[PDB]
Amino acid sequence: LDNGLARTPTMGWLHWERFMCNLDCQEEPDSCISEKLFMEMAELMVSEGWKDAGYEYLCIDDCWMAPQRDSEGRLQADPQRFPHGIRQLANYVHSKGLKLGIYADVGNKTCAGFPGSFGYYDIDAQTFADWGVDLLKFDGCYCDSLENLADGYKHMSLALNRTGRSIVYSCEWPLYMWPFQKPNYTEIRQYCNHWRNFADIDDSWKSIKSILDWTSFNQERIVDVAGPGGWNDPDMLVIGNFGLSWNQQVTQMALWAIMAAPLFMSNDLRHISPQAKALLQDKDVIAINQDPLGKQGYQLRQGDNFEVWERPLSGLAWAVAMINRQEIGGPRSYTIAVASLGKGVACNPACFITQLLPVKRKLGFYEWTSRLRSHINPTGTVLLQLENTM
Amino acid sequence: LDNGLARTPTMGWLHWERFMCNLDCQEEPDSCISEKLFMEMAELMVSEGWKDAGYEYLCIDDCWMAPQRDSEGRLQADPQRFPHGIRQLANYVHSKGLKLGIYADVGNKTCAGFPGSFGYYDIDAQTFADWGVDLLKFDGCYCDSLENLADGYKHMSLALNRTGRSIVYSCEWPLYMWPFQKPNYTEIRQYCNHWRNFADIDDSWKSIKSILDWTSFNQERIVDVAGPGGWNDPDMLVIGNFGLSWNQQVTQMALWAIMAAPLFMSNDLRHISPQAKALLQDKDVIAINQDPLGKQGYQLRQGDNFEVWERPLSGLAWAVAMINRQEIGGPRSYTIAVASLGKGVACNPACFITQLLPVKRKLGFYEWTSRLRSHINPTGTVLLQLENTMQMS
Ligand SMILES: *[C@@H]1O[C@H](CO)[C@@H](O[C@@H]2O[C@H](CO)[C@@H](O[C@@H]3O[C@H](CO)[C@@H](O)[C@H](O[C@H]4O[C@H](CO)[C@@H](O)[C@H](O)[C@@H]4O)[C@@H]3O)[C@H](O)[C@H]2NC(C)=O)[C@H](O)[C@H]1NC(C)=O
Ligand SMILES: *[C@@H]1O[C@H](CO)[C@@H](O[C@@H]2O[C@H](CO)[C@@H](O)[C@H](O)[C@H]2NC(C)=O)[C@H](O)[C@H]1NC(C)=O
Ligand SMILES: *[C@@H]1O[C@H](CO)[C@@H](O[C@@H]2O[C@H](CO)[C@@H](O)[C@H](O)[C@H]2NC(C)=O)[C@H](O)[C@H]1NC(C)=O
Ligand SMILES: *[C@@H]1O[C@H](CO)[C@@H](O)[C@H](O)[C@H]1NC(C)=O
Ligand SMILES: *[C@@H]1O[C@H](CO)[C@@H](O)[C@H](O)[C@H]1NC(C)=O
Ligand SMILES: *[C@@H]1O[C@H](CO)[C@@H](O)[C@H](O)[C@H]1NC(C)=O
Ligand SMILES: CN1C[C@@H](O)[C@@H](O)[C@H]1CO
Ligand SMILES: CN1C[C@@H](O)[C@@H](O)[C@H]1CO
Repeated sequence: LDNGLARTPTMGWLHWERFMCNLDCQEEPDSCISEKLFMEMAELMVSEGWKDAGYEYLCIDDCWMAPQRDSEGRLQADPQRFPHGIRQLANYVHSKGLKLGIYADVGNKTCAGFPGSFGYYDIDAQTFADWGVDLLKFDGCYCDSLENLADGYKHMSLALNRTGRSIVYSCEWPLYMWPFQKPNYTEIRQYCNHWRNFADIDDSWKSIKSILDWTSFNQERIVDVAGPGGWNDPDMLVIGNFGLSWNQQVTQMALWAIMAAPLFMSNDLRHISPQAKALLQDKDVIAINQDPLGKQGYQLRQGDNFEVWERPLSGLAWAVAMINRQEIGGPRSYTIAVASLGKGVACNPACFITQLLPVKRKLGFYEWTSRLRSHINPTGTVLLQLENTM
Repeated sequence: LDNGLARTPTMGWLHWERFMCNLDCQEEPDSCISEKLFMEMAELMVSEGWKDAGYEYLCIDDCWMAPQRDSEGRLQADPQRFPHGIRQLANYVHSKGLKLGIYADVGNKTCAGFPGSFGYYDIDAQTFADWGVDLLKFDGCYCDSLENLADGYKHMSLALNRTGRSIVYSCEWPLYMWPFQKPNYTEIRQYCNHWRNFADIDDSWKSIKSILDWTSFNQERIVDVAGPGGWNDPDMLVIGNFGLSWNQQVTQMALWAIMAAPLFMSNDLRHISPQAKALLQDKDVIAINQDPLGKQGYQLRQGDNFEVWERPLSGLAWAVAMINRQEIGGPRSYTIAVASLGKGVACNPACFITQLLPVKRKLGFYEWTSRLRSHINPTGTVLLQLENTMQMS
């Protein structure tokens, strides 16, 4: 989408995976989907260094709406859980130097059952723009036809453009198309800043594995379309929650960097370990994810329960990730000729290699004839940056 | 097995899950199956407080043998990887105050392909006894018939008895029967100190879940068989490795305590986080696992992606574990009437409840009519101890 936005993958925070559709503010005031929760997240995004690291978009997902539209047919936030309204919340978020994302649905209802936007694309777009919304995630539930799906996504894209406000447009179009026909990614990229390809992530290593396996299986179809203004979205970062071991969190961070993925944290910023915070705020890994060249990486090799992925970077640099998919035993040795990396260009005549994950370590100079040997933890990933000696 | 051993579930360390059958001591010296590895593991078991916590048996698994037997027809340790032999390794292990476990197979070969014990049961038992072995894990690979499997397990049990040396006998008999017929657990318990029921564990939450689900599915068949001298073995503790989140590690520790399981760590004691160490050395949870009553716990309730397990303890106490099996979202609230716990005995007339996991916190006095409210993390477990009491506050 050539709206001048998302020139690097969007970074921010999205409530869905961690907080879902919790409406019980009587019994659970501190985790229900409310204006107070988003105020607290915004405060911590500023105070705990998230904004400094690049996490900029504070995004509302499903279950913010009142059960019905107002008298004039516009969407409204729930009166009790969002007493001051979305425009006021956006004002507060902007006063912190942050941007506000919101959620809507192309069909007749949101996935959780709140008002859909079908029939209201222009009024809903203008409402969001009036509110000061900076991002829209557009879900695909309750849509009866592929025609309605495509027409709705394109229509909302154009309506957002017509409002004249810069609004990042996040689509689930491909995901809801795939069961029936193959998405045309050129068209999607024409209309969307990023797009969900695969099933919702949850707080599990199984989820990570299946997202990675789907991405690598379909990479011939999705890798080359990505670039500044339009990214593949493998869904939220779940680092800092409950289901991932340290090495699985490392794997998610490293490979979301390799895949030039939007980095939407979905966790509790009020209760997050120092270790998870340091991983999510890792300057070198984020810099890889945010590389201005914007070329999505890919799986280079697969075998012996090992995976090698790589991503071309600005200025003749490359990122290389090595995953150990064997879920038994200990750190396993993997070796590869450096001439086999970066299409044979990365280390010709030589490269300096710096390991970034799980720990940062200068590995030294590697000649074009050299072999890179590493030990990779079960379900963990080793992430490396290669700098050609020029 | 009435040999006076394993009156509580055996505690120790077993190399299999973390180190497997790594024979490449040239290119992978730090993880190959060698005598140096076991010497160092013993040193850290003493120095790092594992022995104090109760972990006593340093156990060799598969891939310690030379490719074939000696001239005298006995097993021998691998000349390259165990140059000083099992007798000297056992002497060293005993000098640290520990006991040595070893591995063998009922069939013609070990699962990794080394000499089996069929045809040599008495010589192998006497070999181990001469070496100073204190525990034997007896695998079931390369056995063609239930005839041979059963006869071999019974035979090796009696052969070990014949030596006059106290040797804990760990069997995989039930697990290897399943392809043919359901185990007779009274008979197995007659011959074994503990027995593997289910497929090998690996370093994954999927593995923990499948072991737990199998155990709770089959609990009417196996729970009552367990007791002092004979335990169900749900396989090794994998806390301290790579595949489990903190909450999943808590779940494994809590429920291995609930199940009166043998506690065989399989990790690298040289590279283990302080948090995993504190969990594995948790005095109160180990005390639950080691409760002298020796009655195995069970799944009390299941539903809405929640599980409630409980274990009766000596002196009218109970352990209660609450698992959140929903793998999305945040901590979920669960409430239960205390009268539904401990068969209605735990909190009659009252109980004092102490949470032990994920953190230790006294919750207070709960009267028989009261309700317990808790919040449980996704894939985590809340472990509680209920102490029956006649006091009210
Ligand atoms: C070879 O097999 C035989 C049996 O097939 C086995 O003999 C058994 O040994 C056990 C353990 O020593 C005996 O049980 C003990 O019996 C005495 C006398 O009746 C009791 O005082 C003992 O009580 C103590 O230990 C108990 C735990 O076992 C505690 O519950 C108790 O509080 C006491 O501390 C204990 O019950 C058993 O009587 C014999 N059985 C027979 C038939 O002789 C022998 O040990 C085996 N040998 C080897 C090397 O495995
Ligand atoms: C509406 O769409 C137009 C055209 O697709 C966008 O115009 C582009 O804006 C970028 C940066 O602002 C320029 O580099 C391109 O050259 C522009 N293209 C054209 C054809 O003018 C415009 O940004 C969109 N407006 C909104 C509010 O989304
Ligand atoms: C996928 O969609 C794109 C855009 O809708 C199609 O590309 C257009 O093709 C027409 C020819 O019919 C050209 O006039 C346009 O210039 C193209 N646009 C772009 C941006 O390339 C493309 O044909 C579609 N692919 C398939 C297989 O249907
Ligand atoms: C919404 O519902 C109406 C009537 O039930 C139907 O005609 C229309 O196609 C629906 N829209 C979508 C996007 O499913
Ligand atoms: C071991 O191999 C011999 C030789 O073929 C065979 O006769 C015997 O039955 C085997 N034993 C077992 C337990 O499989
Ligand atoms: C199981 O084996 C034991 C030992 O022979 C015997 O006492 C018991 O009756 C057997 N049970 C069945 C069901 O055969
Ligand atoms: C099912 N949708 C897609 C998922 O990403 C959330 O946005 C949820 C909201 O209902
Ligand atoms: C497959 N066996 C059973 C498992 O517990 C190990 O002992 C392994 C040795 O080869």
